[PDB]
Amino acid sequence: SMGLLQLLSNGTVLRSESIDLITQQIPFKNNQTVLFKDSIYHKPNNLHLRLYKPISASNRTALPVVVFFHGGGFCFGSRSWPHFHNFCLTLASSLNALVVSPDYRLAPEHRLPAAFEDAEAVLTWLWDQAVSDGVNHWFEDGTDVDFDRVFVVGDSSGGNIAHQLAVRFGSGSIELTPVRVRGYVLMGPFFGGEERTNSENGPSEALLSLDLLDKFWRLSLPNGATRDHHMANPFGPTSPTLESISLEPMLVIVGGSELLRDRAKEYAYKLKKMGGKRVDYIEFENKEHGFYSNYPSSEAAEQVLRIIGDFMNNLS
Amino acid sequence: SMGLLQLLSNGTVLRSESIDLITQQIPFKNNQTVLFKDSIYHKPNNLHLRLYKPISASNRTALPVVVFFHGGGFCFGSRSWPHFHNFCLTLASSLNALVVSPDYRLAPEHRLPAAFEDAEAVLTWLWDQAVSDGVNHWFEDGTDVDFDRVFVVGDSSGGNIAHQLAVRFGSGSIELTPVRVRGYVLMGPFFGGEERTNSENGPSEALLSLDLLDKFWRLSLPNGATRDHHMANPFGPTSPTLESISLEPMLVIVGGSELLRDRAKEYAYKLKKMGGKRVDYIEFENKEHGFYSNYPSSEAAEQVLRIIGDFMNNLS
Repeated sequence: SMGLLQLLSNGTVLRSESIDLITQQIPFKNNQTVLFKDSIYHKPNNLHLRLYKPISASNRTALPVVVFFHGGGFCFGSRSWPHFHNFCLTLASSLNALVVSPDYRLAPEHRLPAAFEDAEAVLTWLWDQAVSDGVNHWFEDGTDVDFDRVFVVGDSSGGNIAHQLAVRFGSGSIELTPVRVRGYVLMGPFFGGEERTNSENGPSEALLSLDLLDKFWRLSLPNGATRDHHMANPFGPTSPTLESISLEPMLVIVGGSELLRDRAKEYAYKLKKMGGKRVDYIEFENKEHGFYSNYPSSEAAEQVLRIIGDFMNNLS
Repeated sequence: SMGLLQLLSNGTVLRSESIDLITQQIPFKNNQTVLFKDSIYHKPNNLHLRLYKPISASNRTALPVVVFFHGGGFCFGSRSWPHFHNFCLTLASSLNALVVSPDYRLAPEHRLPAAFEDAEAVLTWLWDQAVSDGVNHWFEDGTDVDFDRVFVVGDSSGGNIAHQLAVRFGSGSIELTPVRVRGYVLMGPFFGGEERTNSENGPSEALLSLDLLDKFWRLSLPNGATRDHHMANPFGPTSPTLESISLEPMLVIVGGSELLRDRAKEYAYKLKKMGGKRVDYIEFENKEHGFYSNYPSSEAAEQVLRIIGDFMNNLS
């Protein structure tokens, strides 16, 4: 267990007998179809995104936009992975949204801030599309999109990416009218720090360990950097004062039993005291990293979707 | 994309707009609990397995045994991964079975036949347990297991492992009374060959590609070997004649659109003509590798479980 995949495949050992609640087969389940297609958003780096459209409400009303940024540790993952693809299927139909699911450059080959610059390129791409009526060539038929209703949803690495975007808009550095991101949703945000928090020193999860988190950062931050680099720690000797930045509504969703929990709560509560910041913090108890997407059938996964939808509906 | 994880994270590009059917939230879903624990089965190699027990029918009747061998390419994966853990949750409750979910040594560090020898060690472990009443210390409470009703379910690599076991029992080389494996279920069996089949030369899947399959074999077979090594190809210049081996009932389940489909059908139909071999072949159309576990909510996943249960019920 020295390489990432090896360490990931090393495995965790339950110290104790454990119980889980499983959902059984329902005979008359309900169906939606969802249309999906891939398009290159950044030709020099040959980066693709996938676009999703619920067929059902594409005839009903204009679709809000959810830019989903996948997880990993800035080191693995793809939109085309069934794990993430399936999550986006669920986002599209559950939220009734056009979903944008970009790939971004991964480390240790393309280290930070590649992902951050790629995430911007996605938004710029969206801007080009908005001001050129390219949504008609998005699919064989015609998509109606509300570019004034864009939301960024990030998992692990994507939650950091989301925060990176939230700062860049709030600082007034980037502006992409007619595109307006009305809200951010950081799910298990991948922040770091030289200092451990308590949760980080607490029990490993099924899959995430403190070793694995440090390995991600070692592979991802630029050479020489520490886990207090602003790109990892949003609040250390890090330039972002953020007390001046006007951030948009934000939702921090984390698992109760997860290593990142504490740093993600600190993040949330610091932003809440910086004022002018609608920042909710939601902790799902007994849940570890990725619960919403690892266990798509569970009460928690279903609840996460409803909360994000309510967050989005409140910003119209 | 030269390393495995990199190539896996490289991604696939839909050549075309595509549609998928998604299942929505049901408000009054049904629940089972399932108890699970980890135990080392092989101390020198510090290999763990996880044991699962549906709490519901542990008071009802003796539980059959399903040994689940996970996928990967003999190169990654763990029982503790939510992907596989969740599948086993589903196996346990859906089949009403004690499930045994072993880790095995992975390549390129421990190359074949490590997995095969580890799989045997799991069975031997089971034998020790059966003849020593260790099932009482399996969990805090008491488990009742039918060791005369053992079944081997393999995914990708585990399907090869399963076939490797099926030969070793059928050849009379290994015998573990009171344990009797009454059936094998190879799901997307990971066989290979220097020659491509048509499906192998056909379109990449979401995740599996022909490059990725060759990479698995390169990392997994012993140094110098070709994809026609018996450990990969069950029918080439490979010693197993198998026309003499008495194999037990077998079920080959594969996806219609998957690269391995053709080699897995050839396997099935060859065994059917070798006589004295109850070998069913089930192809799920429009489905790719791992459909049963990647898309746990789908009509196909649900159907796969029912077929395996019916196969198991027919051998009592």
